[PDB]
Amino acid sequence: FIQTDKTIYTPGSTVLYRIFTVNHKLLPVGRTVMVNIENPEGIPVKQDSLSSQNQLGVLPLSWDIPELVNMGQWKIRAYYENSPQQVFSTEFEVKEYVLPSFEVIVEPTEKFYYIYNEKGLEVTITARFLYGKKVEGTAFVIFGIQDGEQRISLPESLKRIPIEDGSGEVVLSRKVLLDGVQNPRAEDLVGKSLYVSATVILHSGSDMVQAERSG
Amino acid sequence: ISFHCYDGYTLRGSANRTCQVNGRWSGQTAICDNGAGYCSNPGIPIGTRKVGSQYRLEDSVTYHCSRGLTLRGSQRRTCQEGGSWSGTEPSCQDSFMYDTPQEVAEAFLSSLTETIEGVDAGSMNIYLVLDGSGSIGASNFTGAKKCLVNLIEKVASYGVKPRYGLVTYATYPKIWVKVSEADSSNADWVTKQLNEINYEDHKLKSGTNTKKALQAVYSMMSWPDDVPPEGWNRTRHVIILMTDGLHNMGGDPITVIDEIRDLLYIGKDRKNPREDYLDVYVFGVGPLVNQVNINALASKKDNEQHVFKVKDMENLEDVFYQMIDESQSLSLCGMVWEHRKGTDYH
Amino acid sequence: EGFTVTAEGKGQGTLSVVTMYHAKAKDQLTCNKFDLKVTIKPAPETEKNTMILEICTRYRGDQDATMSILDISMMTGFAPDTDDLKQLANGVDRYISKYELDKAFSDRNTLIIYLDKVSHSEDDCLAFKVHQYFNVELIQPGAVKVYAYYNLEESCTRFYHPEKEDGKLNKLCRDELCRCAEENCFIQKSDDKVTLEERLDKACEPGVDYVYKTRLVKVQLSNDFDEYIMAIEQTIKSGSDEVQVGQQRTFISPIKCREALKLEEKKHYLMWGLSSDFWGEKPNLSYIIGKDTWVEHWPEEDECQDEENQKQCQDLGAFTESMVVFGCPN
Amino acid sequence: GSLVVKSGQSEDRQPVPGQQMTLKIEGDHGARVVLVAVDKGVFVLNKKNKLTQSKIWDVVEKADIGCTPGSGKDYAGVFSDAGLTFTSSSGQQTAQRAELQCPQ
Amino acid sequence: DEDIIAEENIVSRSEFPESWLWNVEDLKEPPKNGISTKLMNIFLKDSI
Ligand SMILES: *[C@@H]1O[C@H](CO)[C@@H](O[C@@H]2O[C@H](CO)[C@@H](O[C@@H]3O[C@H](CO)[C@@H](O)[C@H](O[C@H]4O[C@H](CO)[C@@H](O)[C@H](O)[C@@H]4O)[C@@H]3O)[C@H](O)[C@H]2NC(C)=O)[C@H](O)[C@H]1NC(C)=O
Ligand SMILES: *[C@@H]1O[C@H](CO)[C@@H](O[C@@H]2O[C@H](CO)[C@@H](O[C@@H]3O[C@H](CO)[C@@H](O)[C@H](O)[C@@H]3O)[C@H](O)[C@H]2NC(C)=O)[C@H](O)[C@H]1NC(C)=O
Ligand SMILES: [Mg+2]
Repeated sequence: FIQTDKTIYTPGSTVLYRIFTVNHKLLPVGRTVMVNIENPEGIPVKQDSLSSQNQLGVLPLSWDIPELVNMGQWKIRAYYENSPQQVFSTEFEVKEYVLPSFEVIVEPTEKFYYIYNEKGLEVTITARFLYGKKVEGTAFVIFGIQDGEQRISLPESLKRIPIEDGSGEVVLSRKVLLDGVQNPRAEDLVGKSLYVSATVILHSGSDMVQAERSG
Repeated sequence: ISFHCYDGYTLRGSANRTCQVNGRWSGQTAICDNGAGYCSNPGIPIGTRKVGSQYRLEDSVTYHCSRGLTLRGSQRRTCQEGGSWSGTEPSCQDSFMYDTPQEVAEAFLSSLTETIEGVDAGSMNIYLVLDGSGSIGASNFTGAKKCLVNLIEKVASYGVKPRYGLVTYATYPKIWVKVSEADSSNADWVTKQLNEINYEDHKLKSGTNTKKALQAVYSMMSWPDDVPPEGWNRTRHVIILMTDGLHNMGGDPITVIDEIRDLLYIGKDRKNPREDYLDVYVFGVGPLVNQVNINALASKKDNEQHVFKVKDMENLEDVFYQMIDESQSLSLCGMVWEHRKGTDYH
Repeated sequence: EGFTVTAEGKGQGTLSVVTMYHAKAKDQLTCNKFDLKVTIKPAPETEKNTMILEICTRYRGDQDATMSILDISMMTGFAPDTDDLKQLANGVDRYISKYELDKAFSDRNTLIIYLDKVSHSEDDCLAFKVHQYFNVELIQPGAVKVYAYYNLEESCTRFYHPEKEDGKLNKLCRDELCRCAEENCFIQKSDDKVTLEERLDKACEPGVDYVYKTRLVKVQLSNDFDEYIMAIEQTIKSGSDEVQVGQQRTFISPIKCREALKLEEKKHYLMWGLSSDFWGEKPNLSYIIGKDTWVEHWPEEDECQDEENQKQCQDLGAFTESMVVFGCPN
Repeated sequence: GSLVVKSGQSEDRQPVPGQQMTLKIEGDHGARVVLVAVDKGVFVLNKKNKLTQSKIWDVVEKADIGCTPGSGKDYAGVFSDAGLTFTSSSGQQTAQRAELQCPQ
Repeated sequence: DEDIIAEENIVSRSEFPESWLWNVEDLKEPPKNGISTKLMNIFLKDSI
C-alpha cells in the first residue's frame, strides 16, 4: 500500500511518500521492494530497490519535482522482488494552481432521476468556507447529458441564481431536457447519465470555484 | 530553538541552537537534506530567504535578508563541478552586531594558512593598504601602526618569507615599499620601514579616494608588456586593507577589483577557477562603517569569512597579539599543487 | 555547447536531446477572447468632483458571447453614483445584485455587473458617473476585468486613470529590463542655500559619485525615455567614468518628470547623483535623473550681474574651488 | 486493532494561527504511528486517491482464492469454488487449478 | 496614526504550507486496557 501526503502538486515542490509492506495476514514483514515513478506517458523516471527490514514495515521516501516538467496524471508503481508480476499503483496529478478559499458541494435532491417526474431534477448548491462560515455571492449552473464518454452539453439550461446564506436552488425542467436530445420518445434516455457543473463567484470578485457532480 | 526534520531526511548542523549576547545564533546552520542533488542543500541561514529549490548541477540560489538588515557574504551561489557551492554562506548582520575579538583572529588565520602551505617550495605577495582619511582621526593611526608590526612576525614564523607592499592613502596613494624591490622579501627590513612612515602629509590631504589606491596596487602587480611571466600561473596574492567603507572620491572601487581578477586569469575559465590565488580581507575600524561596501570588496571563499567589523581600534590591536599565541596545526597531507611536470606520483 | 557522445558495448539505444527556453514572439496573449476600451472623462457643469467612466467591450469569435462577469474596481477616493447603478441593473440583458445596490456611499470600491451577453459584431457600451467622496493627494488607478463564467484564464484587464494614460505606471525600460520610476523627480526643492554648509556636506556623502558642470545641446523626445544631451565643460569630482573636457553624455528622465525639470537648450547646469543611477553599457553611457539626483540651474556669465542672483552666483563659484583644490574632507 | 486521533486539548474554542495544541493519539501498544496533516482546500481540487481503511479491505477481498459465493455442481466443485483442495486414500480428489485468478 | 498598533511592530504571518506533520511516533507509553495514548505538543501553522 502506497500513501501520498497530497493528491495534487505544483512544479518545484517535493513529493513525500510512504510504503507499507505487509504479508497475507496484514502483519508487517521485511522484504525487498522495487519502486518506480512513471510519467503520464508511462515511462519510469526514477527506480529504487529498498528493504523494509529493521524498519517496522514503513519505508519513508521522497522525490523532487523539477520546475520544467510534464503536467498530467503521474503514477507510482511498486512490487515485491520475488513477485514481479503483481504490481501495486497509486496516481497523483501535477498542475499549476493556487488554493481556493471555499468549497462547492453539488448534490441533487435525489441520487438519480426518474423519467416521468414532471417536477424535473432539483439540485442543491452548497457553498461554505474552509473554516465553516457561509458564502455570499452568485452562481452559474448548467446541466448536460453523457453517453459513454461522448458528452453532449445542454446550453438551454443556463441559470444565474444568487447564493444567499451559503445555499441555492436550481431546477432543470423536463421540457428543456426533452428539447435538447430532439427525442419524441422519452424511453430512450434510460441508461444515459446526467452531469451538473456549478461556478460560484464571490461579491468581491476575488475568487471563484468550479465544481461538478457527474454520473 | 530546536530543529527536527521530517521522515526520510538527515539533519546536519547544530540541532540545538542558542541566541547569544552578540545577536547571533550559536553552532552551525541546521539543514534538512535528502541527498538527491549533485550539490548538497545550501540551507537557510537564520534571517535569510532562499530562492531556488533545485540543487542539481549548474543551478543557482539567491539570498535576501529582512528589512533593515545588511547581507554579509554572497548574494548568489552556484553549484560547481565536484559538489561544492560557489561563494560563501551568507549571514544577516545589523547596525550593531560587530564581531568579538576572539572570532576575528580565529577565522583570519584559518584562511591565511591555506594560501601559505601551498606556496611551500619566495612565491607569495602580500599587499598592505591603510586608510588615512580624516573620518578616522590622528589618534587612531599610530595605534594602527603598532598593530601592523605584529602581523609580519607571525607570517615569518612559518618559514616562508613573502614579498610585502606598503601603501598608505587618503586623497592620493603614497607607495612606501614596492613589491618590485630587492629588499621587499626581507621581512625585517619592511618592519624598519613601518616605523619610518609619517602621516602628516595624508592629514593635509584629508579624503577617502579608495579607487586611486587600488589603481596603485594594480600597477604593482601588472607587467608592462613582459609577456607571460614565470609566476603568472604560480603566485598567491593576498590583499589586506583597513577602511571605514565611506569613500567619496574616485568612484566605485569595485571596478579595479574586477580588473585584478582578469589579470590573474580568475573566472575566465570553467575548468580552472584559480580562486586560491587571490584573497582579499577587509577590516572595519570604527562604528561609522558601511557594511555593504566592505562586503563587496572582500573575497567569498567556501566555509570561510573575510569581512570583519570591530569598534574602538584597541580591540583590533588585541586580536593581533592573540593570533601569535594561537598555534595552527600545519598539515602537509593531501597537498597537491599544480606543477607543470605532471608525471604520476606527483 | 556542442558535445560528443561515445557509445560502446552491445545492444540498441535511443538518444534524445531537447532544449526548453523562453521564446520571444509577439506578446499578443492579453485580450485574446475580448477587447476592452476604458476611458475616464470629467462630467459637465450642473449649477465634490464628478466624472464619467465609459466602458466598452466586444467578444472575439464567430458568435456572441454567453453570460460574462465584469470586475470593476474603483479608484481610491471614488464611489459610483447610486442612481446610475439602478438604471443598468433594471436594463435589458444586465443584472447588478441587490447586495451591491444598498451599500450606499459607505464602502463600494469594488463592483460586479453581470452581463447576460456581449456581442461580437458591435461593442456593448455602458457608462456611469462616479463622485469623489474623499479627496486624496495621490490616486491609485482602478481596473476593469472582463471574462466569461467558464474560463477565468481567458480574461483581459484594462486600467483607467485621469492623468496617466490608461492607468499605466511610470517605469523606465531599455532592452527588456525595467526599473521603477514612480518616485520623485529630483531630491528636493530646497532654495535654503546656506552655501557649503548645506552643499558640501551633501556632495561629500559617501553615496555621491560624480559632480559635473555641463551644457545642454539637444533635447530629444523619444517614446519611452527622454534624452538630454549634456556636453561636459569641467569635471568637478571625477567619478567612476573617465571623461575629459568637451565630451558629451546622455541623460534620461521619464515623461512625468519632464515638466518639473524645465531644461532648455544652450543652458548650463550643475548636477550630481549616486553611483546606482548608472544605466549604460560599453563606452556608451546613460545617466538617470532619479529621486537621488540633484538638479540646479547654472546662470551664465552675464546672467550673474543681477542683484537677485548675486547671492547665488557667489555660492556656486566657491563650491568649485573647494572641491577642485581640496576635495572632500573626511 | 484500533486507531483514533482526537483533540488532546479539551475542545476550547477554534484555535488561533500560531497557537500550540495537544494531539491525542490513541492506538495499539508497540505500534509505529505515522502522521500527515493536510489542508482541506486540497480536497476541493481532487478527492481521488485518499488512503482509507475501506479501500484496504477492498483489495484483500478481491484477492481471495474462492470464486462462487456458495455451493457447487458436485462435491469436488464446492472445494474448488471455495478455494480448497481435497485428496483421500479412497480415490476422491478435487480438480486441478492452473489459473491464479477466478474464471471469467 | 498615533493610535493603532504601529505597522513596524506587527509581525506578519508567513507559514502557509499545504501539508505538514509528517512524523513517526512509537506508542511506548504504558498500555492501559490494551490502548496506548501518546500526547503530542504540535505547533499550528499560520493558515486559516
Ligand atoms: C601557464 O600558462 C601557459 C600559457 O597559457 C600554459 O601553457 C600551456 O601548457 C599546456 C601544458 O602544460 C599546453 O597543453 C598542451 O599543449 C600541447 C602543445 O604544446 C598540445 O598539443 C596539447 O594537446 C594535447 O594534449 C592533451 C594532454 O596533454 C590532450 O588532452 C589533448 O586532447 C591533446 O591531445 C595540450 O593542449 C597548452 O597548450 C599551453 N597553452 C599555451 C597558450 O601555450 C602553462 O601550462 C601554464 N602553467 C600551468 C602550471 O598551468
Ligand atoms: C538537543 O536538546 C534537547 C533538549 O533541548 C535534547 O532533548 C533531550 O532528549 C532526551 C532523550 O534522550 C529527553 O529524555 C526524554 O524526555 C521525555 C520527555 O517527554 C521523557 O518522557 C523520557 O522518559 C526521556 O526522559 C530529554 O527530556 C530531552 N531534554 C529536554 C530538556 O527535554 C536533545 O537530546 C539534544 N540533542 C542534541 C543532538 O544535542
Ligand atoms: Mg573618510
